[PDB]
Amino acid sequence: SRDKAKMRNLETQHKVLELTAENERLQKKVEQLSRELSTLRNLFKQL
Amino acid sequence: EQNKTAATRYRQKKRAEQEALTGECKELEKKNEALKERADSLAKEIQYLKDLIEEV
Ligand SMILES: [Fe+3]
Ligand SMILES: [Fe+3]
Ligand SMILES: [Fe+3]
Repeated sequence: SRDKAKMRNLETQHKVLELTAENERLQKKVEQLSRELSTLRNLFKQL
Repeated sequence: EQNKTAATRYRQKKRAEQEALTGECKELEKKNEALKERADSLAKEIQYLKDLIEEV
């Protein structure tokens, strides 16, 4: 029973690490897409 | 007794620890889903504008 809980614990730590990696990936992409979109809007904001 | 208490306190602590970890994981999981939304959304927006331009 102790082991089961220990694996359950090891697995969640592993997961937090993955999400923290993906989370970091997503932030950069979102920051990237924001700049791209900002430029497109600035194009139309001419008239 | 004094041995049953030590066993209980242990569990109560050990329990609150998994909950915190599971919780941290779950919140990180919700933040990540939110990001995937911003990403898709921004991408749709970007494609819309690009299309608008090409249509001319
Ligand atoms: Fe694992
Ligand atoms: Fe610009
Ligand atoms: Fe739109």
